[PDB]
Amino acid sequence: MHIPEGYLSPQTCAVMGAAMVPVLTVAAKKVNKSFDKKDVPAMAIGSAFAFTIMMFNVPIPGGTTAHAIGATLLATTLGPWAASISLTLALFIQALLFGDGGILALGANSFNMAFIAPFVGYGIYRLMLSLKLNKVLSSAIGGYVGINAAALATAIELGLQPLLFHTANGTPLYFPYGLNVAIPAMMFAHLTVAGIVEAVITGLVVYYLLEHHH
Ligand code: NI
Repeated sequence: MHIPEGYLSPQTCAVMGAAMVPVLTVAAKKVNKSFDKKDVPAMAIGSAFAFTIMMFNVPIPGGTTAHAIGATLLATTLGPWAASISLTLALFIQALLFGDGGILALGANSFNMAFIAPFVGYGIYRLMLSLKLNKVLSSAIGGYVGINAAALATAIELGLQPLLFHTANGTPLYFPYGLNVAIPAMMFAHLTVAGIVEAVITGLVVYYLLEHHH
């Protein structure tokens, strides 16, 4: 779902960046209060894992790309605040060193994949636990819903571009396809393929973590 440079207007990039700053600020404060130094390697490993998983992606006509993220996996293991930091680090490295996701689009991409995905997934996870579903199942379902919520946010940010930013002749200045195109394209991919991969990876890793070794 990473939005490349030039897909969102500078105004949209600025708004999303402004939304993500308070999120990361709170995250830093929360982590500083609850984490000690010996928990840092877990955040780093989580960040490297998400980074790696996202590198396996396919193009979506009418959208951007589809791939798993590991957002709910990180939220359930590290907590959602630490997850937002680990996930943002991964996106930062992708944008700056690999050209994957635009640099000015970092606010938008982190808002989607490092805030919406882990927090929605975590919330759904907690909901499923309260219904007495086991942690493996609860995390997988949370993973599915979280990544789809992030895909929906991505599609909405994209689809608003031709509506909000066009020439006097009606030509889109940035992403050229509206909500009618972006939503079905991004959601079809994430509801059927990317979401299932996300759910399976999440449940698999949670299962083995809980089993402690095997
Ligand atoms: Ni992406």
